[PDB]
Amino acid sequence: EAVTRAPVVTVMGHVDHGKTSLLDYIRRAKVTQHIGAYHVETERGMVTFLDTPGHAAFTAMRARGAQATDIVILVVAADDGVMPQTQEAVQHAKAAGVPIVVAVNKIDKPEANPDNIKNGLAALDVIPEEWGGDAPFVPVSAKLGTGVDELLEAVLLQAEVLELKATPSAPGRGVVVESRLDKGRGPVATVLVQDGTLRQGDMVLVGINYGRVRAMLDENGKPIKEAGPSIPVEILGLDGTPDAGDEMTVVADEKKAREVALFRQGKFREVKLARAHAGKLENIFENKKTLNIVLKADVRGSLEALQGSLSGLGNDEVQVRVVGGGVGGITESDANLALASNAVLFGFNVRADAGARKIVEAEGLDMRYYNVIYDIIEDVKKALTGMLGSDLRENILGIAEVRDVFRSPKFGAIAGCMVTEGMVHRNRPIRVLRDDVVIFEGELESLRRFKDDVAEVRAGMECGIGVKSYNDVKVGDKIEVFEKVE
Ligand SMILES: Nc1nc2c(ncn2[C@@H]2O[C@H](COP(=O)(O)OP(=O)(O)O)[C@@H](O)[C@H]2O)c(=O)[nH]1
Repeated sequence: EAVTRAPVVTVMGHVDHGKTSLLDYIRRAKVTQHIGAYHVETERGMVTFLDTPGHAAFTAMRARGAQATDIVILVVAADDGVMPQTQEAVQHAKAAGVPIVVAVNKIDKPEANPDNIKNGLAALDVIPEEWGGDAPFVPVSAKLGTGVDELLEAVLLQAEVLELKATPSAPGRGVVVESRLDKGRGPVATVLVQDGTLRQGDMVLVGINYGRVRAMLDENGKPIKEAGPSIPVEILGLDGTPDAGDEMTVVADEKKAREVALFRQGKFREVKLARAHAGKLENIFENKKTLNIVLKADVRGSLEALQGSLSGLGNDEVQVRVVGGGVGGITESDANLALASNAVLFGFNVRADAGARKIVEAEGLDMRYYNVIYDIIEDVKKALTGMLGSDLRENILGIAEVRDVFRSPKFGAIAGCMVTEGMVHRNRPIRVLRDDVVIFEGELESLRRFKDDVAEVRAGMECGIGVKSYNDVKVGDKIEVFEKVE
């Protein structure tokens, strides 16, 4: 007993390219409210969609050890194709080998030629199915509606090539898409069943949480008694809100459920400490392994130069291959990608965000900032040969956030600020960063509070700061102060 269950499609692409519009058009044109997933049936078969644009949540639920997605559809606007963020989607979908279907969206415009997309995307191992072929190219239009049926046909044709094996008789097993709390009904989950069946009444374990399905809502808001092999449902009964990547399984009784939950929490507690020591760049050589890196530069040119330089490294003892690469700060999505791929973070003139910081703290993965290009490559080659491993170089002691700017016309750029980390003192170099990208690098000019010139400010104390031979310090910047460790 075995049948083809369903394909699961995730929509990814650049911002403002039509992900939400394409996602909504199929839902509103095939047959309110949203739960996190839905499904539509065609003549050849039925396919399910996760109504959440990807490249962010696609990896978030993958780093926990679950792969609900088996088809990824890229959307690129005909007008202006392939943005420095479609490449990020390509790398995210290539880290976990999944079929990709490309669908140009904005073809209902004068300047909407698709051939520049076809050959520009061709140099990404996404060559079209007319010259070589590993991915189709169907033109759709979310607003007008043309070409969608061909898109569904292409998705189904790509899917039928894969395994598509499931048994709609075994005890249910699946993954949770999203969870939410409500004063009525308490905690609510949006589990996606993958194999078996989830008839109402079963004893359900989801990660740490456990319970039973006292109520079940379908995707359209109507209660149902049974769940298919790949039909998303919304269950009630768990004792706490689950995460977005846990596994839902059917067990026998509550005692076994509690034993498994305690074992799972113990294992999760134990796993975290291993990455905090075995995941560092100084321990990769010790214990091929194809060392992976994630790079976040500040300017595209430096990123291209660094990728070109890091090309010819690694012959027989460990190899190097970048799995990321983008312009901007270290987004939490990049940290999730590195965690799922067991890579290491490299930050060129960029700082991690709050979410990136908390993900780094939880996963305990290596994360280092670098100032000059050649230090990155020298550290990479030194770690490849595995000779030395220590911090040094620089250590940030004190970060201050500007509040307001009152630059006086008497050749001054005095900016008010409040210290949010560490302490700031006079005779150290400073570093002004806006939008997590550094803009200036130099010393100070004045750090008085009102007129005292304290030359040392404790954390949490408002003061005024002055940058030497620099201006245009807007509101919302940060000043970090560091030491060139010798
Ligand atoms: N002319 C045209 N415009 C489109 C089409 N699809 C989307 N758009 C435009 O895209 C905008 C919506 O962008 P949206 O999908 O929300 O961005 P996203 O969520 O980041 O993918 C709308 O204002 C539409 O004008 C299309 O097929 N034709």
